Amino acid sequence: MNLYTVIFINILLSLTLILVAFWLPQMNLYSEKANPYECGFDPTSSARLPFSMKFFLVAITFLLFDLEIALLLPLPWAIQTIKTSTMMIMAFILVTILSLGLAYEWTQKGLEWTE
Amino acid sequence: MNPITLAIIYFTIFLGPVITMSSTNLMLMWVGLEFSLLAIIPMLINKKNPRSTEAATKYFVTQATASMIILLAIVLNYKQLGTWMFQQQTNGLILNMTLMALSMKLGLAPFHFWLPEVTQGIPLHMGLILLTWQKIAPLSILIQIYPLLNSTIILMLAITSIFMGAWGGLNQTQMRKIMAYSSIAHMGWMLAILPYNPSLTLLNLMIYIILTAPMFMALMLNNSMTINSISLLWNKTPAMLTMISLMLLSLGGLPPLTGFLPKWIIITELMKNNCLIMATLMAMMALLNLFFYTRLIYSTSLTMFPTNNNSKMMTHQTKTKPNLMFSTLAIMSTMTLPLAPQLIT
Amino acid sequence: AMVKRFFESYHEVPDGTQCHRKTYITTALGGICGIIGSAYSVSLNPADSTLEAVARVGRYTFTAAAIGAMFGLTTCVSAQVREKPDDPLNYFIGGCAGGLTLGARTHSYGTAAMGCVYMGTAAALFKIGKLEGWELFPTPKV
Amino acid sequence: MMNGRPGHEPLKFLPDEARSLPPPKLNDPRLVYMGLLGYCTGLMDNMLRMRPVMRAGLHRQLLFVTSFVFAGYFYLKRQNYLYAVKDHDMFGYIKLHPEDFPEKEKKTYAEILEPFHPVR
Amino acid sequence: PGIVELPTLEELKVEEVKVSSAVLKAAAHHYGAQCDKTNKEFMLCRWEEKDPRRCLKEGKLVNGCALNFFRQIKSHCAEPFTEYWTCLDYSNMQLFRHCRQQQAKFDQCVLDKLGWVRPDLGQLSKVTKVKTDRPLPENPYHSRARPEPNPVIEGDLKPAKHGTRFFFWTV
Amino acid sequence: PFLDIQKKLGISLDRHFMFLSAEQPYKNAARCHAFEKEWIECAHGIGGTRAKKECKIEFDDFEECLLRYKTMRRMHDIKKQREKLMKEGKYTPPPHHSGREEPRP
Amino acid sequence: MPSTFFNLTMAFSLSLLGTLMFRSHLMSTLLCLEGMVLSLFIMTSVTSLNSNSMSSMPIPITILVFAACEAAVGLALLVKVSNTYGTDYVQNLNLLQC
Amino acid sequence: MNNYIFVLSSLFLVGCLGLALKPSPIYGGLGLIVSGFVGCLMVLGFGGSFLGLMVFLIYLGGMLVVFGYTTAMATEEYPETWGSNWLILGFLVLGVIMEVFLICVLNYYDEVGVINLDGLGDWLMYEVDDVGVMLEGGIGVAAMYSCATWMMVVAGWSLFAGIFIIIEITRD
Ligand SMILES: CCCCCCCCCCCCO[C@@H]1O[C@H](CO)[C@@H](O[C@H]2O[C@H](CO)[C@@H](O)[C@H](O)[C@H]2O)[C@H](O)[C@H]1O
Ligand SMILES: CCCCCCCCCCCCO[C@@H]1O[C@H](CO)[C@@H](O[C@H]2O[C@H](CO)[C@@H](O)[C@H](O)[C@H]2O)[C@H](O)[C@H]1O
Ligand SMILES: CCCCCCCCCCCCO[C@@H]1O[C@H](CO)[C@@H](O[C@H]2O[C@H](CO)[C@@H](O)[C@H](O)[C@H]2O)[C@H](O)[C@H]1O
Ligand SMILES: CCCCCCCCCCCCO[C@@H]1O[C@H](CO)[C@@H](O[C@H]2O[C@H](CO)[C@@H](O)[C@H](O)[C@H]2O)[C@H](O)[C@H]1O
Ligand SMILES: CCCCCCCCCCCCO[C@@H]1O[C@H](CO)[C@@H](O[C@H]2O[C@H](CO)[C@@H](O)[C@H](O)[C@H]2O)[C@H](O)[C@H]1O
Ligand SMILES: CCCCCCCCCCCCO[C@@H]1O[C@H](CO)[C@@H](O[C@H]2O[C@H](CO)[C@@H](O)[C@H](O)[C@H]2O)[C@H](O)[C@H]1O
Ligand SMILES: CCCCCCCCCCCCO[C@@H]1O[C@H](CO)[C@@H](O[C@H]2O[C@H](CO)[C@@H](O)[C@H](O)[C@H]2O)[C@H](O)[C@H]1O
Ligand SMILES: CCCCCCCCCCCCO[C@@H]1O[C@H](CO)[C@@H](O[C@H]2O[C@H](CO)[C@@H](O)[C@H](O)[C@H]2O)[C@H](O)[C@H]1O
Repeated sequence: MNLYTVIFINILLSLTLILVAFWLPQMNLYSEKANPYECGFDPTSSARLPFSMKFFLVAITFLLFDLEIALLLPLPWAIQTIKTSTMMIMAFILVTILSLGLAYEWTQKGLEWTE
Repeated sequence: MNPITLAIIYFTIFLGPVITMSSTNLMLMWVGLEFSLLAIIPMLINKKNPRSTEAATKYFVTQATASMIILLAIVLNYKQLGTWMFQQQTNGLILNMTLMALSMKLGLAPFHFWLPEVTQGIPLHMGLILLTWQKIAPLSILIQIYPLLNSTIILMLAITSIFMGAWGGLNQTQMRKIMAYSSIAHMGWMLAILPYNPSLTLLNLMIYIILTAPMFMALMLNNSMTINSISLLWNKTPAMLTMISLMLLSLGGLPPLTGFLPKWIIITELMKNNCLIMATLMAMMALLNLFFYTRLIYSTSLTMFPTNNNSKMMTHQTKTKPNLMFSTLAIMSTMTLPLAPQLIT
Repeated sequence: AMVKRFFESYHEVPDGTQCHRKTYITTALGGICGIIGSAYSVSLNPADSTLEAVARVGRYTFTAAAIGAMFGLTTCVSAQVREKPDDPLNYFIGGCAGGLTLGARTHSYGTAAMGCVYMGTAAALFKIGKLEGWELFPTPKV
Repeated sequence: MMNGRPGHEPLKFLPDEARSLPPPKLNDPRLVYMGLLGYCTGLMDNMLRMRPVMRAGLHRQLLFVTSFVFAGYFYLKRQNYLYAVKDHDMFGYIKLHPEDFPEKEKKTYAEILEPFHPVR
Repeated sequence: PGIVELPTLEELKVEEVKVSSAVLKAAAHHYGAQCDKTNKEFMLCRWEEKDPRRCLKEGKLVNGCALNFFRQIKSHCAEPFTEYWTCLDYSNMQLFRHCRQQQAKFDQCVLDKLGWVRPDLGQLSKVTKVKTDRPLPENPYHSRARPEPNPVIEGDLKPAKHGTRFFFWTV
Repeated sequence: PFLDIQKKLGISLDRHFMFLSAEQPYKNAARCHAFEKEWIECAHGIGGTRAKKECKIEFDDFEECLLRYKTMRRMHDIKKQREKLMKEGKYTPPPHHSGREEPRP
Repeated sequence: MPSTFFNLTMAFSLSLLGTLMFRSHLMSTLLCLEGMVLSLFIMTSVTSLNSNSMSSMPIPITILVFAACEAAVGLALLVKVSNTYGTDYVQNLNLLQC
Repeated sequence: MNNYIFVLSSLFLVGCLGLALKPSPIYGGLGLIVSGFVGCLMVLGFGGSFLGLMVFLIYLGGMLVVFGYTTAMATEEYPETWGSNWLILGFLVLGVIMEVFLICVLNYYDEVGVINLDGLGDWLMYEVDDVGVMLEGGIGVAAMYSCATWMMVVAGWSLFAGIFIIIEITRD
């Protein structure tokens, strides 16, 4: 109950500041004020057009590496096992293959951003 | 691909079905099917053109969707019975979605529409893997739960596949599309008999595979993608005309070839179970396959189509193919009906 | 469900009697086949607009329902007039009448003629199956 | 159908109880035909490689013939065993259930009245 | 479809050991040494019988043993024991390591007054054997008789009679 | 499995966590351990077809233990009959069902 | 438990319906697959907790591991589709009709 | 508090409805983040802890990659929201109405079957080992390192092979 209570208060405080910030100040809306900023000149296109991602391969590698750490985060419970040798070999093998995967991608220039 | 990539990817292609066939747990069976999907995609798209990209994408979205439905059934059964295998007490709807999703993975009609398109978009040697090695894992699952399956859904899938495999293959001029429709028709036969006698499902799978493998090797010899391309065989590799003709007639199930055996035995077993009407319909529409195979035989070995001047330069060159696996499979796929009693029991 | 029972009511009484109820049952069955076929048609061969898709769904369903009505009516009237409840010929006449209807709706004597023979033979064989206890989807026995 | 039977070893090509069966003759007609197929495979392989069909690679031809016969002999032994097991189970089941398989006392044609259908 | 038999509320009346968790933990090591025989009898009943209704008599002896143990502390060592469990009760986890000074004063008291030796590390976690007049339950799961296995077919293998018998094949 | 490699080699890659009654960490029995143990043991050695009829008692009990359809319905009936009587003013819950119990121990 | 599992199965069915009823973006469909994965994860996790089946808790994690591999391949394919056509629209992926 | 888990599973259902309607993947990505959070709460509510926090953490990472991919390869001039198209908005409202209807009707016919609105909160936790120590979900997951090592072998192989797969798919 307590965790729910404090997070609601955190939400409540943030939303109150937003309401104050939008209803206290004097406003003056006109078109030139609300147009998008681009260093004093008009944009030549939408900001909604495609924006190329040069690190796209690192990005999807990160998806796999993020499930690798998910497999590592039970380790504090796993070190309590009687089967210490089995746990240790499994953890060593898991870390080593992930290193080999990173090493391969590194030597394939998979960490280099595209030009 | 460099050697390390080939070894890892081909090993994973091999591994997935082995996991599926050896697993007691349904989750590990699903894991095996997951390995197959993931590992085969880079091979499908290896050549990297718009058609191969289309083929790999269509294959991915179909297979991943079917994999989720299979997982739903496994999870629902785990909820119902607290176990990781389907039982006699598993809810029938759970089993019917497993059958639906596996049949979509296999490309059985009416979940077939993807398969002729994907086969058309990929290299011949990948079509070979798609239509042979990749069938084994989903079929292996079905064979395990054959007493639990609904005969009504199976026969409807089976007759639909035979009908659409037949009419589908009738309109094709592309070889890769003809093989895909041949796959669908033969899967219809494999499935029809699975709930009655799963050993005859395996007999049909084996005979289909040893017919399809050398047929793909024959296409691979000159990279014949169309009827008009294969019709130049008489000028490029005439020695293959005898075995292609017999393999095509064997695929069509004409006696006294080995390919008559699966249709013959499945009819016998279906009628031991009073499945007379379906067996009649299946056998009658399977003749339509023999029609488009015959038209193919007409354009390769029984007539000689016009050739071209550049083909003379080909006759100056020596070839190093086919390997001797072609001759072994070609002979055993056509001339082994005398040994029929050793193949069914 | 009760929907299944509504279709078992076709065989509750011998042919040639209760021809009104049997005509509703076969009209309903024909309509369902038209709805299924229409669904695959519009999904796989989409129309140029929604009003054409809906127009095509109605064309298929009513045509399929008409075929089922003519088959069910003609079969029962034929058995009533000929006083032969258990004759597969009554079903052949009904299946031919259904086949003629299909040709009349699609403006084709070849479909009428080809429809009559194929649908007559299929319907006659259905009656023989009902009499001789054939199973369409037998469960495994051996 | 037989896979779950009592005393079934997993992935055993030739169970030890199969050694009570008479082995196939080495000139069994099915084994002679296997060797003939191996010979055809060798000739077809020569044809496909544009070699003299009968003359080229007699060492390759001999290996084709011997492999087919060698494999066929052991496969034939396994197939003999599976058929023998099927009969062993069928007859054994018949003995445990004599009420489902009664001996039907048949009547002579002196008592049976078959209908006569004149041909004319 | 049978009636579940429940003991009456009167059968479930006992003298409660109604002291707090810090009091129990402070005395837990001496309690385990002093009331072991009664406590191990009750736990053997529970694991053998798998039914709390079959162990009510032994459960009541557990409560009486615990009350006789705490009355010995009350009559001889009340003040050393109170100083100890009150210090132990301060910690959010009731840790032993924050009150070693008060534990030693209590331990010395129950040693001189009552001769009670605190068990060593590892001793209370041992599996021990206990003697009981209670019979061993014969079918604690109330399981039915297992269905009889299929009759096995015996004899030596013979060849298939007339070979495979597959249509027209002779062998 | 389709290929019984694990049985042939006498290993266990996935045979030993197949059902509720299997080994659990720190010997924490799963729900319905005793019912699933009884159902598996009744069925052993007789095959699935016979087990469906002849172990029907064990399966129903295990099914009830795990899914608890009957337990939920029985409590729904008692609580529904109590609601009817209280509205009619014919039943008054005791003090211990109203939050004024004499807590044990 | 009863009502929670009904709602979770409905959540899977909606995600599958989303997968089966394409709009234009291939990426929107890839998100629907992740929705089915998410539903199945919770269903497996809640079942293991409700039955106190601690030996089955590895399985939900393995569901996410292979889903990550499936999602990574899906995104890798989507890069290829976008490179060919400049969008991820599925109507362009129609060359294999002939 | 007796409605707590039903409310959460009801929120989860709406999130998947929003995803199924497939607005711009920007809002699809947001829909999965909220559903992931709601899904974490449900796992927590049933006594979970590690599993709930894992799936939220994994999906937080997963949707960040999808955000990056969306801005490069799945964007249009006018990205669609749930309100932008009247047709999508109507099926959002109709879908929510059909949820209330489906739960209402199923409650009437069975009353204790799939929906048991009278008994909500009485059948969340079934059994709990009151005096236990080693019971948290992380212990169960950790069996991959000792008792279920095959599960970890296959999981590790798929991530390792995935690196080689995605490198092959993405090279030109
Ligand atoms: C290709 C990937 C390669 C990377 C993976 C390599 C993994 C190989 C690991 C080698 C190290 C194993 O190290 C091994 O540790 C275990 C405990 O963990 C030690 O084991 C020792 O302590 C344990 C307690 O833990 C005792 O029960 C055991 O009797 C004793 O041998 C072994 O003496 C040591 O050999
Ligand atoms: C295909 C099945 C049979 C083969 C089985 C698989 C084992 C193959 C063993 C030989 C593999 C060695 O293959 C070798 O891989 C390394 C990966 O580090 C590549 O090399 C890579 O790293 C080295 C670093 O100095 C550089 O060449 C470069 O950065 C990159 O290409 C080599 O270009 C390739 O030649
Ligand atoms: C149950 C009975 C079994 C019947 C067995 C069937 C036998 C095979 C029938 C298919 C015949 C193969 O097809 C036949 O191939 C041979 C080469 O081998 C061709 O042979 C001819 O043309 C080729 C070039 O095309 C020349 O190189 C060759 O010298 C010439 O004889 C025939 O023109 C063709 O018709
Ligand atoms: C236009 C000609 C068409 C030729 C095709 C064959 C036509 C014959 C089929 C229609 C005959 C009457 O319709 C047929 O009878 C009734 C309808 O109430 C149902 O009859 C059957 O129902 C179920 C099958 O689900 C059986 O278990 C039941 O024993 C039997 O009564 C069938 O579902 C329907 O097929
Ligand atoms: C017991 C016997 C009962 C007999 C009645 C049942 C049989 C029904 C036969 C239906 C015949 C098809 O119906 C017939 O189709 C032709 C096709 O040229 C169409 O005929 C009409 O339109 C077509 C083009 O649309 C023109 O080319 C033609 O000159 C004109 O007559 C009509 O639609 C109808 O005259
Ligand atoms: C051109 C298309 C037609 C192809 C013709 C196919 C071959 C000829 C079909 C003959 C029809 C078989 O006729 C049918 O046979 C079956 C199978 O024995 C038997 O029928 C019966 O079989 C068994 C009893 O043995 C019953 O359990 C079953 O329910 C019932 O159908 C009857 O004898 C007859 O109803
Ligand atoms: C997106 C958000 C969706 C919100 C969904 C709706 C949330 C509200 C849930 C309403 C469902 C029923 O919610 C509430 O259930 C409890 C059980 O816990 C019932 O419980 C109470 O009333 C019923 C009889 O009326 C009896 O069980 C008993 O007298 C008492 O426990 C409440 O009467 C009912 O109002
Ligand atoms: C072709 C690719 C595959 C080859 C690569 C994989 C090699 C295998 C490595 C994984 C080995 C797993 O090895 C397997 O471990 C489990 C525990 O996890 C052991 O399991 C053992 O302990 C468990 C603990 O609960 C008992 O319940 C079980 O009854 C017992 O067999 C198996 O006896 C052992 O066979």
